[PDB]
Amino acid sequence: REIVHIQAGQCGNQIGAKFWEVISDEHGIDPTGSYHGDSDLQLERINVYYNEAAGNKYVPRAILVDLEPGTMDSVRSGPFGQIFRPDNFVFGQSGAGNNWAKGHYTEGAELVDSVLDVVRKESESCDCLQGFQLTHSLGGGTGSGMGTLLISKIREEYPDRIMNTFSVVPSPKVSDTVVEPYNATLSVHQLVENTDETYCIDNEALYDICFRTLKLTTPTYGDLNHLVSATMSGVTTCLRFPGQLNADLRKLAVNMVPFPRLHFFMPGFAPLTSLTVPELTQQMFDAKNMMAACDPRHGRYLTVAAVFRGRMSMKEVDEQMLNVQNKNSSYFVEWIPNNVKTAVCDIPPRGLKMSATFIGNSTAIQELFKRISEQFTAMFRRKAFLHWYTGEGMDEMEFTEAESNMNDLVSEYQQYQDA
Amino acid sequence: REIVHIQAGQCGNQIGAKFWEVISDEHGIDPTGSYHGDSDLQLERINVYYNEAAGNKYVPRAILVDLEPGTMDSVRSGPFGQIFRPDNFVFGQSGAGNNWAKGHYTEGAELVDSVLDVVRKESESCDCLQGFQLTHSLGGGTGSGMGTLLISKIREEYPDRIMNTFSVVPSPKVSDTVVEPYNATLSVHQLVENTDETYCIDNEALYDICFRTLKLTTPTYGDLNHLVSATMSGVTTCLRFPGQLNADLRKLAVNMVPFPRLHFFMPGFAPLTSLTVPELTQQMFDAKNMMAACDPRHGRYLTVAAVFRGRMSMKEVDEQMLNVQNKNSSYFVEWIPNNVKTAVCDIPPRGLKMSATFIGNSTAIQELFKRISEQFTAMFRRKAFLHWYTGEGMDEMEFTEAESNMNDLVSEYQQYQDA
Amino acid sequence: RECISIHVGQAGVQIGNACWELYCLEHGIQPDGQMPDSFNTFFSETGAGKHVPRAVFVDLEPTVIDEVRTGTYRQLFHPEQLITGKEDAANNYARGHYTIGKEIIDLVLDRIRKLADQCTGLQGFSVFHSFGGGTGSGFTSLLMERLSVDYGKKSKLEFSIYPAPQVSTAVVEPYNSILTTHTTLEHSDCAFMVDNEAIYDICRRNLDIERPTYTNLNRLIGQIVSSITASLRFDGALNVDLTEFQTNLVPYPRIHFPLATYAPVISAEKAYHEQLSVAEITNACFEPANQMVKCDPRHGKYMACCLLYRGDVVPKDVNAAIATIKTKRTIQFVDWCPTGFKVGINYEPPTVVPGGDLAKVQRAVCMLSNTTAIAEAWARLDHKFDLMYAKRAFVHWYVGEGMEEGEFSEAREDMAALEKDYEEVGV
Amino acid sequence: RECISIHVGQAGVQIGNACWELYCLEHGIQPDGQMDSFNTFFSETGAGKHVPRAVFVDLEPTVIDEVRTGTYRQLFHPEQLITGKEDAANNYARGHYTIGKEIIDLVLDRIRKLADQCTGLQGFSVFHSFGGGTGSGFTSLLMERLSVDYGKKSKLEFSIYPAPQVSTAVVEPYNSILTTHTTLEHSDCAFMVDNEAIYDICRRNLDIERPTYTNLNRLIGQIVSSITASLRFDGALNVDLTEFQTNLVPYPRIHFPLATYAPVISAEQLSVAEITNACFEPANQMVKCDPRHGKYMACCLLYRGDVVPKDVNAAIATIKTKRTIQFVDWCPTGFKVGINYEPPTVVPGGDLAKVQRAVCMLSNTTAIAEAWARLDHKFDLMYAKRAFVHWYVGEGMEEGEFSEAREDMAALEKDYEEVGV
Amino acid sequence: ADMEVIELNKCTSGQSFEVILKPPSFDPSLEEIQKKLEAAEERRKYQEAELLKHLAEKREHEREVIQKAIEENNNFIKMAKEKLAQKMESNKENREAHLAAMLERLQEKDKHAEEVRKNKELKE
Ligand SMILES: Nc1nc2c(ncn2[C@@H]2O[C@H](COP(=O)(O)OP(=O)(O)OP(=O)(O)O)[C@@H](O)[C@H]2O)c(=O)[nH]1
Ligand SMILES: Nc1nc2c(ncn2[C@@H]2O[C@H](COP(=O)(O)OP(=O)(O)OP(=O)(O)O)[C@@H](O)[C@H]2O)c(=O)[nH]1
Ligand SMILES: COc1cc2c(c(OC)c1OC)-c1ccc(OC)c(=O)cc1[C@@H](NC(=O)CS)CC2
Ligand SMILES: COc1cc2c(c(OC)c1OC)-c1ccc(OC)c(=O)cc1[C@@H](NC(=O)CS)CC2
Ligand SMILES: Nc1nc2c(ncn2[C@@H]2O[C@H](COP(=O)(O)OP(=O)(O)O)[C@@H](O)[C@H]2O)c(=O)[nH]1
Ligand SMILES: Nc1nc2c(ncn2[C@@H]2O[C@H](COP(=O)(O)OP(=O)(O)O)[C@@H](O)[C@H]2O)c(=O)[nH]1
Ligand SMILES: [Mg+2]
Ligand SMILES: [Mg+2]
Ligand SMILES: [Mg+2]
Repeated sequence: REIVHIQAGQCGNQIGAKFWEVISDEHGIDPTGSYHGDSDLQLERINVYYNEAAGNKYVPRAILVDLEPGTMDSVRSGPFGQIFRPDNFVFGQSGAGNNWAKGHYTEGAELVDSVLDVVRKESESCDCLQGFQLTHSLGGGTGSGMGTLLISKIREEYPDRIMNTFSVVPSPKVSDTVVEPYNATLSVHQLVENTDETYCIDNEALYDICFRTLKLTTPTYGDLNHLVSATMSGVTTCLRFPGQLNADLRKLAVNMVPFPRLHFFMPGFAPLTSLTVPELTQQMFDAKNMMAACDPRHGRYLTVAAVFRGRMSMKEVDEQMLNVQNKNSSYFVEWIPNNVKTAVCDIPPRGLKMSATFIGNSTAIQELFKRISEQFTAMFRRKAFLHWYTGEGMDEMEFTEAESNMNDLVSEYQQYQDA
Repeated sequence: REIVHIQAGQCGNQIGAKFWEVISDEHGIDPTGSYHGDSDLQLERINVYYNEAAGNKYVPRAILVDLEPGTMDSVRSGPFGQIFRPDNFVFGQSGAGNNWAKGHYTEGAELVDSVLDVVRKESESCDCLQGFQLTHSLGGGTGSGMGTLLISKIREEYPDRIMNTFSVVPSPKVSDTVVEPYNATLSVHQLVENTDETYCIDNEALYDICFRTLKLTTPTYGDLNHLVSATMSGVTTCLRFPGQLNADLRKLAVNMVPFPRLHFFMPGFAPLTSLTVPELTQQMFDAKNMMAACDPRHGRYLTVAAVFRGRMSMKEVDEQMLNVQNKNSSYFVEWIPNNVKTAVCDIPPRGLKMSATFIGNSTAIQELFKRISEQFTAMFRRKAFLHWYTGEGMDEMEFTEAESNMNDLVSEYQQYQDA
Repeated sequence: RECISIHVGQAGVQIGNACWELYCLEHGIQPDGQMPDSFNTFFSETGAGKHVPRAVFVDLEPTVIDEVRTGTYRQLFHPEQLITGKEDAANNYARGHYTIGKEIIDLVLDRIRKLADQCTGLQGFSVFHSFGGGTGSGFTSLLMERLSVDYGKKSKLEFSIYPAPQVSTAVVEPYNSILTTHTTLEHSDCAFMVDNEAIYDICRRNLDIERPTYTNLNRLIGQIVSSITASLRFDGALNVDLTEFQTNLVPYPRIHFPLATYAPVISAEKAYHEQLSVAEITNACFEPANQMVKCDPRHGKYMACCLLYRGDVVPKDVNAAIATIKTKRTIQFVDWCPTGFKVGINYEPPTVVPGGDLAKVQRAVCMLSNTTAIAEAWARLDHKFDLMYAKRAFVHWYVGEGMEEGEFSEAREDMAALEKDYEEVGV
Repeated sequence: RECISIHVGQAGVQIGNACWELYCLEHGIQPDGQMDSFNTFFSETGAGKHVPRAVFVDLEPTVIDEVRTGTYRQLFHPEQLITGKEDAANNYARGHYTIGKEIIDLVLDRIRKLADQCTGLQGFSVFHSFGGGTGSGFTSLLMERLSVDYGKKSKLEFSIYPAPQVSTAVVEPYNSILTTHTTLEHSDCAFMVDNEAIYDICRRNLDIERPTYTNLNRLIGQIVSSITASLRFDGALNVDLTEFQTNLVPYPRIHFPLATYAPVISAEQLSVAEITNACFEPANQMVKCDPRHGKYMACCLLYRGDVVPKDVNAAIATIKTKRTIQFVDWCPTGFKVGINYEPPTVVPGGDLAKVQRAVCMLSNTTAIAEAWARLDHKFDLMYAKRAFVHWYVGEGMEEGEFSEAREDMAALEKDYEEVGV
Repeated sequence: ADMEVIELNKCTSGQSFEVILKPPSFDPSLEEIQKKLEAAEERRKYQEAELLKHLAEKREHEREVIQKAIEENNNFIKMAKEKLAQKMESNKENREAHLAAMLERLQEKDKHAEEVRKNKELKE
């Protein structure tokens, strides 16, 4: 029915910025101006992602948050910099963090209200608010710590509506901080409690896709974001476009998450880099093509949701889609009936004549949580860099309490490879 | 001395309508107007079936009852539609039934009084009231259920006078409802108790006469009524015409029914469809020509009454009538002396130069009651469509109480094939 | 001296309707009223013109009586001697004797007493009624009971019509006959039975009518009756007194029913033929084919014979006819009883209806015999009754009006007895 | 006399959208407004217009909005189209409790606004989805309350049983079981329509590789038309509801008759004997299963068009000679035959052609319970792990109501099987 | 044959005479009783006074049926009108309680942050 979009912390801001300019050109929107493009559809549900202001203008329902100016002015003087509403930006000024604590307590709390009070304006402006979606990183802190806070404070003011996040889980390769595992674990715990669905974009997976399968040597933060950015458009398509489903985003939740513990989705895309259909499915169901460092093999799928794109015959899709869960019919939990649903839309993405994307609630995701909990208990062992948080006000046992909650999540996913 | 005629429920109304227009043209009566026809007799006992009003006009002593308009307006805009007295029609408006309960309790009782108090005005108008005759079906409900009620309420207000009915007993072929057996059994019981004579017009018999012996493929409700309608004129002739008998209708009762349990007559007609005398008798005494699905062979006759018609010599009649109960002298109970009486009248019916009709109190009628009790106990076994009645207020054991009474009726008729 | 006629119920009415007409013709009384004692026996000289009968007609429905107040003879009676009753007898003694009767009995009873009041020394009543048949059995029985209460001595002579299959009866008929003939028996002095089959029969062999009407039968019965009364209407020996009627025919209180045989019955058209000999008609009197109750006395016995002649006849012949009627015939008289033959001649010739089917005749005979073979009819009826009652055939209609199942037994019980008495009189 | 139609939720709405259009074409009512008998379903409003006796309800606009858009826009009143902003979410628990409560009073009152211009109403025909948000939830609640405001008045539901391919939702089986429980003691007779059976008929017959909703609905439209028809025309087959059901359901347990449509054949004359013959053919049913297995306890034949009983008879005779009669122990051999001379009109740009004569056959078999099994299994197997239950407990439902409902389906499946010889 | 007849009476238009043929050879109706008649009245009036007291009997079982009907319906409404209402009270109380337990835990891992930021005041 209508969604607001919070976007916070260097990674989040950059990630979402590409998202925005990517869907904007899908809908045919200028840096400010409105429509331009012989298509007609687009506008039906443009409502959903764009509160529209004075005259023509389209301005996205987006809130921009950070704890240091730079990253924001990167957007303003950038791609679709002019597009966002001016007093929708919320600067930080003070020290960033790159330490959870700072963002979820001290330098964080400081801002919260001034952001919360702007989401409050956007929301109450909405004719019928569907929920919020936020982009941020789990490592570092100006969005992994303020973010998990922002959401802890959205529920309470909005228990009602649902919480959606795209969270980049960090890795040992392509990382700026030794502490990431601390920041990661500390958030994972928070996400588990106050969100309905969370998409995992693993940076380990991400790097692997660029170099391990794309000849791209030094992977910028750039061609890497291009992956996430394309994936994110694929994942939302059905809520921003046709008249096939409609996607209550709550329907999406009620149908993808069998168990309360908000289960985390691993996404996957069809063609890539900066397509026969049988060729498209074979790829979209391949580990070598997941957005999270996992491998659905070492684990069953709870429920899967796939969404195609471009002029192609569903007759073939429904056929191939059955042919996957057959040549692989052991990897689809049999205690949940028609647990794999496919949606087709006919408006091609950027370049690409054909395209597909994939959403998967798979117990293999366990693998991901295990590997961050591996460098965590591997450092929190002989209390590592911990004194950086102790100092900002946190308690020693708030770490064990997080670690403990997290391992259960592994001990639950591993419980559902049952029968 | 003078009789009123109640006519209720789609079948009854249709059946009687043909009766009326059939006797009216016998007597020479216009849609409204009076006499027209070089005959003179007619008028003697025109009294009996016609209370006569303003100016010339003849208007039959008839009451019209139903629980749904349609069927009545079928008569008004029909054959002798204008003939009946306007506020003599008693509409129902509400749901019909085709379920006894509704007509003998709920939707029934609702009307009763408004009818009862119109029969009351016709009766008290009569110079010397002889009794009532009613036409209705035993299957279905707006006349089998209200009807059996109307009569239960006539005795009580008129113990005095006698109750006469022509009741169409239904069959498995040419039927609109699965429940008929329930409706039938439920009335049969009632008839047994509050009527002096009942003529059985079996529809199974009826259909058989049209197709089994008259090349008539699809038997309408039309050419089928034509049979009943002709039979009914034959049965009454002696009370509406000459000066041979006179027929107290009570004399007819006291003489045809040896045993209290109102014994049901099977009627039979001579020539048919829409004639030497020996040829006429041979036919009028044939199973293939009875109005009820029976076969006097599988049973003796208690008493028989036959009434001829047309210019023919009684010398021959009395001779042939003796010759039947001779070539068949075993089938006339010998414990009742001159138990077969014949009446001759000389005013020909419709078309027909010669005609005869037959009234028979025969223990073979047992066969008919047995076959409706067969589909009844065959359904009431594992309590069938019963909940349709339970619901309208009836008790479970009011069904067993009816079934029980009815089987006795068979066990009594079967008792009198004695010696 | 005087003499009241009572006609109850259809058959009763219509029979009298036809013999009151033969009466008029016999005494020459033009319908309306007068002629331009003797016959005072039966009429009361009312007004200073009219002649009017001493009769009462009763039926429980109008119809029949209504046709009397219509056809000529309309003027002949008083409006009050014609009582009528709206609601029918229904065809069962039980109604006529109890239910529907009670209501009209007080009005009849009183009117017949209104007639007996202008009669210096009344004689008795001649009552005409059907045997089976609604009010004929029922009301009659009740009338007679009460007539015996209000008129102690005065004799009661019934003229009953015994029913027969062909001249249409009613299934229940036999019950009704037995029923009435029971109550009614200890109250009558002498009764004349008339078998409808016998009369239907005479109309065939003689008048030659394929389909004999009531109006055809009644005319004939008229004649038999005329000949029976006659004696006490013209005055001239033999039965010139109701008492003398029983004294001559009934030897036993058991109301004995004499057997009547009419002389020459011959159709007009054959009219201008040859006058039948005095010897011949007597000879036709001892002939079963000419009786009034189908049966035969060549079988049983005679315990009182009577010859009633009418017309041109001298005793001298009546004698020689009797002589030869004994010689080659079945005399068979009974043990303890003379050889009766109280002969009566009534010079006044036998007049017959004008458009009638029988012709004028020079001389006619009557013969009233009390035989034991008349009980053959009491049998024929019992069997019918017995056989129906074996299953309570129609009994419930009677219990219905308020009769006891016991009265059915108790009545057949008498008929068992009578049939015994009859047979017991044999040698 | 009268007759209200209620369409709740997407499927409900769209189905009715298509059979209210076949209705108009049948009675010739130019969308705009005008052209008793036809009065059973319409109320002669204004001194021109003809308008339906219907109410459409959905918990999101979308669907209803297209109705107030495409022609037929004029056909209804603005009031009979109720819409609700917030979605049903796909879980009974929401439709029946949370989100429903808010719109029930406004619907309930408007349908009474319709029943007020009806001298002696008859009952309601209700169209709704089996699984599906408000189709299961709201419906159930409506029916509970309709029973409170309308004592006697019968309730005839037209349910859509869900099928894997014409896309369902993982939670569908929960929803179906759930509604069919509460809803059961309140309906008089219900007509189930298997989406697989209709998808199926559109393939073998119309020859469409990818059957649309708009393609399915058209066909369903026809089945429904033939069902009501009798009481719209009027003096013909199953007159005044009651005598309709009194004909099919022998037991209070709401019995769901099995519907079979006559000749379905694509545009671009079939013998009277032949279409009857096609009626006793599994491939042409409305609920995938087969009665050559179970038994029949009441058969009905509803013909339409050019037909004399003379044939209908000889078609029945031969339809029993070399066939699986299999009638049940204590019940005649039904065959309440009804002919409705008025020919079968079909939509103009439709996929089916005009046909000289068509049959309907409504049978109450025991084999229809084969569908109550196929659903239980799905439900039972998911519930074995509280699969999605927490979403329902979330809106405020008891885990017990899940037991208590399947508990009835265990019972029903028993009753069905218990009627066998 | 050989008869000899004696003659009793000779009138004006008559003559009676008996003729013996052969020597034969041998050797209170009660008035009161109208009470018999009016015993039948009081037995027929019984018969009918019966199939009447026995008929108005059926009558007040017709009242009973029309009655167990309307009262059959009532106890469907006023039993399943409060089967709904006291279940949509089970509902409000349940969710309101589910949503109140979801804030209870939330406003406390909130009022802990506040109370352990006031720990950074004594700490740093
Ligand atoms: N001989 C003769 N017999 C008759 C006549 N009318 C009727 N009967 C016979 O009388 C018997 C029936 O008696 P009804 O006089 O009809 O009986 P009812 O009750 O006195 O007369 P209703 O009150 O009119 O019924 C049958 O045995 C008939 O054959 C008649 O005119 N002449
Ligand atoms: N036959 C048919 N089935 C439909 C149609 N639309 C949806 N369905 C089916 O209906 C079920 C889902 O019901 P919905 O109408 O979507 O549920 P709803 O809550 O009533 O409607 P929403 O509020 O939009 O969720 C599934 O079985 C679908 O296959 C339709 O137009 N025709
Ligand atoms: C409606 O008019 C009828 C009325 C009656 C009779 C009848 O014949 C069947 C009628 O025709 C239908 C009738 C009946 C039957 C008898 O017993 C079988 C009988 O003896 C006698 C009769 C009729 N009476 C007679 O035949 C004596 S002549 C009178 C009752
Ligand atoms: C964001 O938009 C989406 C919204 C939804 C679904 C979905 O996945 C295909 C989406 O794309 C990511 C969806 C999901 C899941 C299901 O079970 C796995 C389902 O049955 C069904 C669905 C979608 N509905 C249908 O397929 C209805 S026929 C609706 C909810
Ligand atoms: N793919 C994606 N990941 C990023 C990007 N920038 C940082 N990351 C990852 O996210 C983690 C923290 O991001 P950062 O923005 O520096 O944290 P912040 O202080 O909360 O804004 C790092 O450890 C990186 O692994 C980005 O541009 N795109
Ligand atoms: N013969 C005759 N029988 C009929 C007629 N109409 C209906 N019936 C029979 O009567 C039964 C039901 O009677 P119906 O009039 O429809 O019920 P009602 O509502 O009580 O009047 C059916 O089973 C038919 O066989 C008719 O026109 N003539
Ligand atoms: Mg009917
Ligand atoms: Mg009589
Ligand atoms: Mg929904």
